[PDB]
Amino acid sequence: NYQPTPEDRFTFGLWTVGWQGRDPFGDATRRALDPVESVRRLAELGAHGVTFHDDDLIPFGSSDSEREEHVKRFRQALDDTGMKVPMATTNLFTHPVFKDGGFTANDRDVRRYALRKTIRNIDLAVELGAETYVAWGGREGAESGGAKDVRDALDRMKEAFDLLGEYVTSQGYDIRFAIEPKPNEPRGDILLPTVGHALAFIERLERPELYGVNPEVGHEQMAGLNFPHGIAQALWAGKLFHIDLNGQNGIKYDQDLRFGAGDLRAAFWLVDLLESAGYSGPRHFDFKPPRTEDFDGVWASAAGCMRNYLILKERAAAFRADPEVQEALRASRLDELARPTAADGLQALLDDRSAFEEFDVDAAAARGMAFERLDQLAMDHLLGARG
Amino acid sequence: NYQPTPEDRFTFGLWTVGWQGRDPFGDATRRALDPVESVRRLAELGAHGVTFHDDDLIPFGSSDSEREEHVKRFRQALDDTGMKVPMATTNLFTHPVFKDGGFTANDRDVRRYALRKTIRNIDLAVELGAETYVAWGGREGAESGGAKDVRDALDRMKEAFDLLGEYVTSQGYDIRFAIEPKPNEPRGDILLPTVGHALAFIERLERPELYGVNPEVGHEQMAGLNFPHGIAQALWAGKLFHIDLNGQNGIKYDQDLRFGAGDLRAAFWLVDLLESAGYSGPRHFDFKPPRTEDFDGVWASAAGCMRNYLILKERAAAFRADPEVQEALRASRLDELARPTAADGLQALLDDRSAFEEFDVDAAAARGMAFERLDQLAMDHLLGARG
Amino acid sequence: NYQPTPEDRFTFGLWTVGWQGRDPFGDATRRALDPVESVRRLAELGAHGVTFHDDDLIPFGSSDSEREEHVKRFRQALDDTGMKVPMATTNLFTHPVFKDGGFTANDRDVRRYALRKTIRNIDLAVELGAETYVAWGGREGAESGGAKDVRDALDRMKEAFDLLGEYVTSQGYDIRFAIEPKPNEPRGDILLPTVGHALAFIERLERPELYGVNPEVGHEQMAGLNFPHGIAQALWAGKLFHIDLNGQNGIKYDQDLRFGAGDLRAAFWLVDLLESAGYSGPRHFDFKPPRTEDFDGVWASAAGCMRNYLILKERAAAFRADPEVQEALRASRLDELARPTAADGLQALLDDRSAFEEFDVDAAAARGMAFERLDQLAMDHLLGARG
Amino acid sequence: NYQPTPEDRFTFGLWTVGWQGRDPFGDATRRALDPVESVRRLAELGAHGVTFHDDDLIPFGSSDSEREEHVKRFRQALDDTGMKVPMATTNLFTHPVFKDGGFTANDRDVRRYALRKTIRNIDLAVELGAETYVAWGGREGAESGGAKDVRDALDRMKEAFDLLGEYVTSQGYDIRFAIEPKPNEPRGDILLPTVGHALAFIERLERPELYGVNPEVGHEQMAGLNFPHGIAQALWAGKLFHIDLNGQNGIKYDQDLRFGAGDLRAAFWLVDLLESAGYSGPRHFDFKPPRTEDFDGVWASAAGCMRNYLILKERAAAFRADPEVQEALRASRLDELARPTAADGLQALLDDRSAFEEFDVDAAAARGMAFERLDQLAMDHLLGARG
Ligand SMILES: [Ca+2]
Ligand SMILES: [Ca+2]
Ligand SMILES: [Ca+2]
Ligand SMILES: [Ca+2]
Ligand SMILES: [Mg+2]
Ligand SMILES: [Mg+2]
Ligand SMILES: [Mg+2]
Ligand SMILES: [Mg+2]
Repeated sequence: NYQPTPEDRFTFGLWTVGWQGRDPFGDATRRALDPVESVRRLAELGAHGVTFHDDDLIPFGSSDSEREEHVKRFRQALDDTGMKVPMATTNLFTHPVFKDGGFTANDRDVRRYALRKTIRNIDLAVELGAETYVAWGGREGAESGGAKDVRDALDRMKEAFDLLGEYVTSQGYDIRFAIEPKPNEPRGDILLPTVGHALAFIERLERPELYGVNPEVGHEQMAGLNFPHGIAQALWAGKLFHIDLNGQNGIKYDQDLRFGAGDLRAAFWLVDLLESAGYSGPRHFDFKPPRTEDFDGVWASAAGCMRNYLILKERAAAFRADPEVQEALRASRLDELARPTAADGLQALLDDRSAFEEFDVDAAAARGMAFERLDQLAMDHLLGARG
Repeated sequence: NYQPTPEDRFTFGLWTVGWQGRDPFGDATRRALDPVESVRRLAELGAHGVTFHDDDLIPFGSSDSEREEHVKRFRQALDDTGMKVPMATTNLFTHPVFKDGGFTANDRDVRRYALRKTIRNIDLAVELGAETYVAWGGREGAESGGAKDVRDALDRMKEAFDLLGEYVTSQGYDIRFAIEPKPNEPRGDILLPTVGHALAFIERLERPELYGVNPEVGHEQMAGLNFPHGIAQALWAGKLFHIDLNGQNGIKYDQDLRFGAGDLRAAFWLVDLLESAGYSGPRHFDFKPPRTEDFDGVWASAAGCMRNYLILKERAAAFRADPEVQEALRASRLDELARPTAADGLQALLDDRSAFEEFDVDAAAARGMAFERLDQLAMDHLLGARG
Repeated sequence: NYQPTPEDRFTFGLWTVGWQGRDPFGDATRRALDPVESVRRLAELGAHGVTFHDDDLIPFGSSDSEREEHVKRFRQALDDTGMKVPMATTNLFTHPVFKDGGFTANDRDVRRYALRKTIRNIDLAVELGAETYVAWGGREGAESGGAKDVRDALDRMKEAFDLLGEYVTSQGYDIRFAIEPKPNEPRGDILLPTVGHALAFIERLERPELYGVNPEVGHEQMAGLNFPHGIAQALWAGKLFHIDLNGQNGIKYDQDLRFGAGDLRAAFWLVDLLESAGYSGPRHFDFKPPRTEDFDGVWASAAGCMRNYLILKERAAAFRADPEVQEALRASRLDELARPTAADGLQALLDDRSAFEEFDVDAAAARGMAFERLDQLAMDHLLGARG
Repeated sequence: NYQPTPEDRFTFGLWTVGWQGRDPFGDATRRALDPVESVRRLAELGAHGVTFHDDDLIPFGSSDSEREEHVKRFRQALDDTGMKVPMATTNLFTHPVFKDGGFTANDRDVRRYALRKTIRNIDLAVELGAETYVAWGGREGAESGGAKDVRDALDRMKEAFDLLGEYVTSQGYDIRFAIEPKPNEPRGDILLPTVGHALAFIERLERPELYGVNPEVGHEQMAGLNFPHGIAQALWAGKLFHIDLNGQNGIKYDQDLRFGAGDLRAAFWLVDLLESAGYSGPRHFDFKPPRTEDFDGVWASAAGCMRNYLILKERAAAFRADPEVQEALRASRLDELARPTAADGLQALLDDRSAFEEFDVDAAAARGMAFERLDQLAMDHLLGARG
């Protein structure tokens, strides 16, 4: 049961299944993977495609002839399997040159290098068929208050994203950008730390229509926020261009557990919302198989990501379709929430004595919301315990 | 030393010094205060003014003749002392009718009542001279996933704020709105949970120029966020209309400690930023004297709010003016952060071999940022330990 | 399905279903309940019994004749229903006299009053048949560093618990004590903030055998801790005398959601551990029906507590009994974890070349733990998705 | 001013100043340091000594002749400078063999290897003059619930520590053990996650007198706990054998900032407590110079650790010595906190009508604690703002 197929649009970063297991306190526990092997093994599990940072596909420092050969071998693996590349991104965080940032480094020469490195990889992403170009500014931020003037850094961030938008327009590319928030780690505090901050920033760009968000489950949860609520605001804004799916157990280091692990009920409400809203983009997993695992465990963890999405999709659809749930939603006035407050207009509201002078506040206050019965029907559906 | 005067623009809510000490587990520890007594005692400490919820000034349910008398006595106290009223707000959270929200209650009749209650108090706020009208939607949100469709709630929130903007325009009022974020408490999750989310929402209103933020120190810190960074983004956007100052010790219930308490270094960097940016609005305290205190302790805690702001203002100004600090800022390339990345333009950047083909990445990576020396100069200034 | 009966040992505090809905920002949303009505309604849902604070059963300040009548009516309700009283406790936190603590108040006269108030209620608890007497020191702690010398406070805490142990021994009572940790709320920091701190403190009492812990799900989770791990340590120590079951969504104010809500996977692992260990005490719920609810919603939320325990008990038992899970546990070396490291003794270990000189560290490191496959079998069992 | 000397007992791990800057998302930013150079540079800053993991001093895998030469060169550097080695520890976390733990690995052969590796380094630690042997079980724990039976793991942990105590007794060594808690990172949850849990565990060892704690500032703060409160409980128990000093900004990844950074007021209250209690052990720093820094910045950050301790020591001593503070402490009844509750005994307390029957609860409740005035005197002392 719950078998994934390419039509489900599940995708994985090369760096996910390829993670060698180096952590803040430990050496690698697995050998490096050839990208060709990852494309083949993910296709065998029912994935739709893969994503990459520049430096995952082409080792940093490669000659032009070595670059050509790495791309040629990867394209053959895509052609052998039917796998797609819907998204790509730039590594602006591993190399020591990026220790104070890429686009917002205090050193101007590093900012210019970061833009040239990104532009080179936008060309490659378009050649491989990507629709979305992600930016995770993991080095943009500070450990101390004097190190980074945040207004100046936001000016540099806007300048960078405006130049990238000029570039893609000049080349006639159809690709769009997606900014990925994170609140902290590896910097003490990261700029644009949540979905809200990234959405607000985009409204100051010269061409806002070219930019949206790539929210990650565990990143919003590292600020103790409700991930489904933040996704709802992104959808409300028309800005959910891509998503990163994984798990996280509360406020700690970025765990990148397989999807479904961590906050299981939040995963349920997330899938319910994506499916109800008709989100059509990739279901992308940004996860780390724990370093306890061998290669067999890597593929088991990847398979589990897709399995858990499909279980949750079934249970959320059954919840929404149940006539007893539909009655409970009316008892809780979810239908009234979706009606305008005052389609009669401001003057009519001011002249309505039933809205103030003759409003029975005590009778309204006495009416229970019936939310606990609704939520226990949701629990029963998630757990397969309906009686 | 560090004596406040009205020119410092320190203001306090009636509900701050007037808090009777009821908490989630305990009864009141202090008698109610007459607003007239609070105006008098705050003026004697060097405050500039006071703010109010409707129901702090006029007991809920008052007749028109009782309302007139409560306002008359308050206006006499303002006239007796020279105290101002720069901000007012609505209580859309105490009465049981608001148990599922005001503007985003699932019950439509409660949404309409919430708007009429707000409009009545906007008229009073203008009569008393307020420049800013705050909205804290403390009941807007949920404990469970099915109870609140967040896209529908955001539609109702926008409708409410658009009607309020229509109202103030129709009356020719000069007053502006400020939305106050909070991530949780009293709801399990609150809508518009951070500065970023509120800034993004405002860009979808019909008249965005009429709306800004009222960020509170402790509320951003309840999400583990950097409060100075969020203030910098609000300033970058042109949206810092008002601020709430207090203290908070990390991720827990909303403590509302006196300003300076909680995260002392964050308080330093906050004052540094407000003063460097030339923020001109009220320095408003939203705090609770702990319920351990008697009335003498209430006034001691209020005095401490203002004293700590003035100490931090002195130390931040000395830091920025120190020639050794100015040299350290250049050593750390803060001057280069404020210069454009590519004022030469996109084509020049693409044709610059020094930005990619001939960029010496290893020499750039070897250059230390000197941030620890800069931060220890900042510590020495805060603590009065310069040698 | 999943119907509770008295034999399941589910119990509820009077103050749970009786919570009127006053929160840090809002007035009551429900009328007070007569304890007689709560005993009757809980019995009808399949509960085993009820628990009380002194002041829940007898209003504070009652005459001796009023006290007798309140106890008489309650005893009749217990006799009418077959309901038991396995635990009682003291309210040392609501009345303003306890604003700086009961047993660790800085005022000595308040410490002595707190002990007399507790002793009176121990006599009543024994008369009603309680086996456990809980202490939650919610007011013991501080908002500021100078207010409370913690070594002195721990001396006063030990003196109090030693006097209570002397009292119960002198009367020949069989009752035992259980200390309930909480990290914060209503104090900025509470003394004995976790299970570990309470276990360590007990080892310094004169009669340690008389004292154990009453851990609460949401309280350990307010420190971001793993509740099942802390329960395992309490069991290891022989000190799990009682437990409080509820839900919590991470690091925030104390939510007291119904059991099963909050961290669902942690609830699964908790039930697995209680059942595997043969815990025999009450399954007690310390929860708040949200203030959105009317009386029908109160009883629905109470019913849901018991239903979720029974669903999780079924799924955990099926996991442990599955032969495929038993094979996965051996593949992950859980059997080897339970074997002694060196039953051969220290000298044999020192003389064993296979433990150092001839140990093949690279072959051992290459062996995968197979934990992801084991955890996805656990997920499949929880969700009723086994194929 | 604030110049450290060896008599201040400041010590540093080799791995602190020697950290090359590899983080969860980035490569090294600094070359490796020779231990001889670190001993020399730290002595020049006024340090007292250094500490080491086995593998910091002797590269993993070294021949016996290479081991002898590494120790010989290090001993010469100690003799050249007068530097001491008061503490050492084992690296049971970097090598991939320890991916599921050392003492609590599910694989028995790894548990035995972990003990042999520790014993070899205890012999070396004694040869170099160490008084304390630290254990940080950073790999002991789990990412998932089925992977680790915590009762079985605690049995293996006790067996390991009991064997180490047998070993040191058999050799007639005077060295004692100190367990270092951490709540998470690199495991999803770590066993013995706080000071309380470690203190409780020690009471179950065969020879409890041989074991205490090594608490770290940032580790307790990763659980949102009050570090000074936890130190007070360790001191109350007689178990503060050693301490790790650093900074942390709330609930996130382990930052290991220089001491004084992070929560500055908590650092003040910590130093106040260590000095008031007469703690006599090393003032050890476990910190990371941020990877933004070059070698000059490494030594600046190390110097800042010691400077901040000495500033805070001065301010705390001035607070406690101020007659106005001494009067405020009496006004707040800190003197009464230190007096027994009932030195008259249980029967006298029961017969005292002033403790219950004739206790005026309303007069006691009306008495303010005066804690805000006391705390603003503490703020004024910290900031050098006394008027
Ligand atoms: Ca992540
Ligand atoms: Ca607040
Ligand atoms: Ca609770
Ligand atoms: Ca650390
Ligand atoms: Mg991601
Ligand atoms: Mg506020
Ligand atoms: Mg409880
Ligand atoms: Mg340490």
